[PDB]
Amino acid sequence: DRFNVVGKLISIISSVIQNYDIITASSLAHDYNNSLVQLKKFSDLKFILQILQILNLMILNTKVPVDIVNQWFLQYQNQFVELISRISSLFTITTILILGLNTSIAQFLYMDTETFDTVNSALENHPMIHYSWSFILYYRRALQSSESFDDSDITKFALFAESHDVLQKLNTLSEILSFDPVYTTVITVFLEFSLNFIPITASTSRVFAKIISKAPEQFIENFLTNDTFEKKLSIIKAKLPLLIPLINLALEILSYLSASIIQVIFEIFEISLQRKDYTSIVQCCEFMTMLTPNYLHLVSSYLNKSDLLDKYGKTGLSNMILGSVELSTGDYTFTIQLLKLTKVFIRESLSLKNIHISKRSKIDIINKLILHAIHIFESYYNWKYNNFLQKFEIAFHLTLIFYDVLHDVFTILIISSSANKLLQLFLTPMDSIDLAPNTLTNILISPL
Amino acid sequence: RLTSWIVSQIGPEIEEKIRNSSNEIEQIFLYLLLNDVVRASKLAIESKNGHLSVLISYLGSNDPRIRDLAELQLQKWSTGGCSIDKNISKIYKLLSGSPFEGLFSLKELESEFSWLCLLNLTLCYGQIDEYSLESLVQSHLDKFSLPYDDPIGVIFQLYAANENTEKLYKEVRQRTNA
Amino acid sequence: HNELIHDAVLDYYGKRLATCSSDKTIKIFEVEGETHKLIDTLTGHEGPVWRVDWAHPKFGTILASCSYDGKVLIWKEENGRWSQIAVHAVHSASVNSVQWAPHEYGPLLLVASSDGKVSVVEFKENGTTSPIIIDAHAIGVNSASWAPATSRKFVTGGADNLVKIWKYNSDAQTYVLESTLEGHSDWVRDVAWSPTVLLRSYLASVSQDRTCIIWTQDNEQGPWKKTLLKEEKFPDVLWRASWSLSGNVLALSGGDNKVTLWKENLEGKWEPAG
Amino acid sequence: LHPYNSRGLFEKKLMQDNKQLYQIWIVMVWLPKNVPTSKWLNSITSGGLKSCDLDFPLRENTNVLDVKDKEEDHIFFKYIYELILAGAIDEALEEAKLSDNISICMILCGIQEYLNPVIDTQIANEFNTQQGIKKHSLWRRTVYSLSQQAGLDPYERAIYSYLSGAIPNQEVLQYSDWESDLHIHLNQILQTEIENYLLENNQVGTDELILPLPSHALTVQEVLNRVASRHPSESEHPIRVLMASVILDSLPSVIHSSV
Repeated sequence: DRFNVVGKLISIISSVIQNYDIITASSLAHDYNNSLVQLKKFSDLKFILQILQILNLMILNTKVPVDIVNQWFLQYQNQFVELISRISSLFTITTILILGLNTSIAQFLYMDTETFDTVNSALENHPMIHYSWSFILYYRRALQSSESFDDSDITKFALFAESHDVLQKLNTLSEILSFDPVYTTVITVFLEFSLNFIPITASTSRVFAKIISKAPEQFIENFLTNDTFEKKLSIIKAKLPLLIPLINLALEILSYLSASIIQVIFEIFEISLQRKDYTSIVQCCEFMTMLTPNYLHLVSSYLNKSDLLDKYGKTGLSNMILGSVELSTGDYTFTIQLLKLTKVFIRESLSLKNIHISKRSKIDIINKLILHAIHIFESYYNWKYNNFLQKFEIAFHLTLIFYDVLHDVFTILIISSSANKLLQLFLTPMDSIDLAPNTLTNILISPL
Repeated sequence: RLTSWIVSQIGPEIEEKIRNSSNEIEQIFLYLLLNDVVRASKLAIESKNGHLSVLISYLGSNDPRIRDLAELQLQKWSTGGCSIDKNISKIYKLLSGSPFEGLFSLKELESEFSWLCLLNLTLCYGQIDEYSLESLVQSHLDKFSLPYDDPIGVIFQLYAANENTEKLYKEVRQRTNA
Repeated sequence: HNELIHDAVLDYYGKRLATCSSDKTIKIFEVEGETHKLIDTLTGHEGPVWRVDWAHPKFGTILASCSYDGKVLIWKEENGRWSQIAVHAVHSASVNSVQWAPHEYGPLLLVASSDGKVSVVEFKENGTTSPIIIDAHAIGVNSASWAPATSRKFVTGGADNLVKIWKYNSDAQTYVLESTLEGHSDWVRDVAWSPTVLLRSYLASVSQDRTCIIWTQDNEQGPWKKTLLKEEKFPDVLWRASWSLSGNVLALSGGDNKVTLWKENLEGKWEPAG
Repeated sequence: LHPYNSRGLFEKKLMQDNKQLYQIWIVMVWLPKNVPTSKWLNSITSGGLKSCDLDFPLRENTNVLDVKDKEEDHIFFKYIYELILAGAIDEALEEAKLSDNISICMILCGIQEYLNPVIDTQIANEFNTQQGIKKHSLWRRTVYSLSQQAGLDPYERAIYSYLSGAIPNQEVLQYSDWESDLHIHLNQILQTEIENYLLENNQVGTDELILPLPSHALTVQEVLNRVASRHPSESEHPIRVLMASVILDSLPSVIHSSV
């Protein structure tokens, strides 16, 4: 049973908008606890999220009737409300993700035409006018390209999405929600059309760079079973992942690529030390995780003194010559790359992996980084992120590296000669957390 | 003495834009550039903004708790709706303790105002000598390139490079003959 | 002008009167009988003047004056001469109501305008006008009478045709929509709450449909009950409505000059009376 | 201690070198919600918003943003009025921060005087950075303009009275009794007289106000005769009369009236 949410969506998306404190009663009293009258209004907001999940897989659902699908012109007047941010934000995403992909669509809502005719009459009112609307219509003219063919309206919407409200203000925000990641599945399945016929958005440069980094089922649901379109899928992918809408919407092996792919991109980051076009750095050094499990067999050579992460022959964590060159992303999420890389180090020295270098090395690579007490700990990121979803994954990988050796033996061992080096930092309060919760007495205002 | 100097020499460019048509908050920001605090509060008061005028009368002073709140509030804006004012954003850049070293860097006042208009912002609302001078003016060279061609420019530069003056002195003696 | 007079309302003393017209002024003509006496002609307006009201006296006598242009001029005698001590011009369109709060409540003038707005003028600590903007009717709010005690309360009359009752709460800071009425089908002229000296308020919510629908509350906790003054369309269209301070007697003048002293009798019949 | 100080060491020496003011301060001081934060979405969409801040609320209507945090400016401020006579203001800071305020909570960091390793020498060692406001007197006369601001409804400002010495604005009352009067009373007795003391030590000038300073010294016993005539509902409690007399510091006089 998934078809019975028909009315449950339009309710819930309305009640989070303008509609907050609402009384008919008057002269309300004051002081007791000084009650709980306030409190329950925050419960309301929590709840509005819980309902709307089902709209993040509403392409696994049946036809939505002509009635509510009609009203987008006295339901278009709150702009789809584009942390109480995210809570609001849902409605743009849900109503977009009504149309995903799996190969399901066929009309030659999304089965009906009375829908599009009735809606269209009242339109020209933006990239929410056009998001999920002109997309079903791109297929609706793509199967009419041996028929009469209508484009007139469809281009006009295409042009109109280029005015006022931007389209990027959507593909960024999708990511910035993450309560359950069914929200970040709206992308990497809808991005095929956004380059295909709309005049090419330069600013994808920014956004899609973040999206190629990893993706194992989630963002890659949208092809390899599809054939629905004749444009932008795996019809053009069978041929080296490097069109040029090929890398703006779409995703042993080591040496079959390119001596290895590993040996290639060694020096390619040693170039960068003052460089710009941050796009590169947040999709390449962050795609270091699709080969970093179970292997360090050739990576090790470079890692000894990388310009990813080093302190034994580089100043800072080799990203204060790539953190003081910028204030932007590619320092921030670079430093997150440092942390993810580090737990993948300890994670394979709880136990052996194979063809792969020695366990003793996989701790000494961290022991380079042992340089932080001085003031390398203080440098690590600039200005404070004080929003309560992230900057909390910054010392949650540093904190567990005296739990994975002093209380976590999984090979019989673990500690042998490693204690000598270990104890330079991990056996001395910093790694044992005497200053981890004290960076976080105004950055975390929360569980207090 | 030094900030009197910084303030004196941005005298005409700020007074020119006082005369000219301006945002209400663009006038409060410009008063603050000639280092006037009470006047800036009084214009805040006139816009019916009392809570704002509290914020203008922290300035002349920073303290550590307001930075974290100012940062938290600029970030609330980003993940918030649309439409912001720029100068309101500038008032929070003062409050963040961090005029350039916060999440936004001011390049709207090196195309309208001087690099000297920038040096006023570090030394007055980029912490008030909890750091040494020398390191403040050096971090501020690195951020913004202070000419090698202005003579008052090179003064700053060899107060910044106090540490190993000789090298940067030979080089700029070829580039400043005024 | 004084020949297409649109208001003439007294203070609570009944000794002061202010008459306005299409004169673009407020000719102050106080009551000395059917002789009245000029004290000053107040020029400040452009265009036709609709409503004035003196203050209820506990905060002076202070004459508001609303008019075509956008303007409500707070006039006050200060040392035997006048001075417009504030301006309350937050409207663009025709300003159609000014009515002070009664001196059972504090200083709260009620401005209404057909731009869409009600404005609850908050007198600050130099007499400095500051309204909170509210909407009642979104075609325009053509009128706004107060509800005194027969917390704070008033009523506004529709250009949407609704007569919305507005009731103050101090845990949301504004006038909560209490109820919404409608037996009307062309626009409301004047919404006149009765100042009965006991639990009872009728509301002759005067309409352009050639009908006046008297909503009745037999006692205040009795509901609003639809009755009509008479149960036919009147020949002509109906003007200003008042209710007495003691007796609750209706008084309206018609287009053909329908004199109205028709108070609700035992039998529930709007019955001709003295 | 002596030689040259900010305003921080003045205040310490004040309390040092008298002990009837120090006790007066101790009397007034002696006697949970879950809020996800964020705003500014819903505001631009219906109408205007145009700049993000809670100073948009103060250019016009206080209905312009979300109105379930218009809720919070009444309610969590009521919690704050119980807190300030349970002592502290940094307690009240931590609750202001859950009130969905994050720039109106800067006003409770404003209440700090300048504590610095640049201008104090025995407060240069429990701090190694700058703290508070060194324009604390222009802060005091500007948070005192809000105590009278008539756009501000009483459920915001009553703590802004109290931050500059408490005028009795009726929502610093929550207990309304003999001792609830007296706390807010005694708050103003110390808050007039610190500016006077700081005119000796010269932290008051003519660039240090927007409103002329109350340099009248206030008397304890006479404001108790105000309190006594106000509450003959606490003249029936002789213990509440015993309470009064130790802050008077006139123990034989009460003990001779009770035999």
